[PDB]
Amino acid sequence: PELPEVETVRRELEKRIVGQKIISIEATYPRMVLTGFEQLKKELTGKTIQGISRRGKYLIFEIGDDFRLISHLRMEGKYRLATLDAPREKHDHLTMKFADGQLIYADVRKFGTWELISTDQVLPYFLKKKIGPEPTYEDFDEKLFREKLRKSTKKIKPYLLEQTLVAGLGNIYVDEVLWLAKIHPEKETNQLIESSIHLLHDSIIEILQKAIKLGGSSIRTYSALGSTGKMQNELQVYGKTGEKCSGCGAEIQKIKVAGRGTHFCPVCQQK
DNA sequence: CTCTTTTTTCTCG
DNA sequence: GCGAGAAACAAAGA
Ligand SMILES: [Zn+2]
Repeated sequence: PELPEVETVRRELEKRIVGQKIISIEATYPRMVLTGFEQLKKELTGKTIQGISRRGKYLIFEIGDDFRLISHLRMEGKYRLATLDAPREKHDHLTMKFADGQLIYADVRKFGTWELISTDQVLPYFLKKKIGPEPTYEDFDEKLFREKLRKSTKKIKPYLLEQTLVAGLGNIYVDEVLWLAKIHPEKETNQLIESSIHLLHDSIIEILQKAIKLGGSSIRTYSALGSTGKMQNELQVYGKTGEKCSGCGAEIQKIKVAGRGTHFCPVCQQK
């Protein structure tokens, strides 16, 4: 998932599990708990979920007075709320059981991670990760963004994916944002003029807030949290190879940029 | 059968 | 420090 999908999950969890006491925690894949599964089980069993937050693509469960469970879903992680008698599915790894149901984490590729840290360690954790600002008008300052782009000779798509200029874009929304901003993904950032940077900055905020409003991009639904999104119906370029650009009618092309599949319009995003 | 495809963080040179 | 490539892992498609 990217930031809009994780935000969608965050909102659903906030609505459904806040206030629930964790009765037990079980793992069939305990090695994805990077701070130690048995330690987590001992610390969190019997505690109550107080809140769910998000920073960039990270989910943050607020548990008990002092605990923060930092969850990254990476490429394929999925949460679902299930009955206590629900059958095991193949790639289920962890479950938090409550009195009336359970929260199951599944991840086919086993890339996702859990880390248990304390409340006063959350801000240092994300400083160490060097996560950039949230993609909001209030936090994403165009002036610093502009100065960083001016200084660099990185290509814009890989630099955006780093999470350091702004948090939250992954391959789908970086491709969408660069099409909306009319910028080619291989453009060296120190070649961007001020008006392009301004359109890029606003397009990042607008696309991600649109995607959040639509419940993220689900391809497809899965019975999991966040699986009823509608943003996939709004994609202009990602996965649209060979289809016609809605802006000019050129075929959308796919290339590889720094190892990643990259979808763009060659007319609207001049090299 | 092989090769390719689909977030973060490493090695290598 | 950089970029290129790939590991972590599983599955599906050519
Ligand atoms: Zn076009």
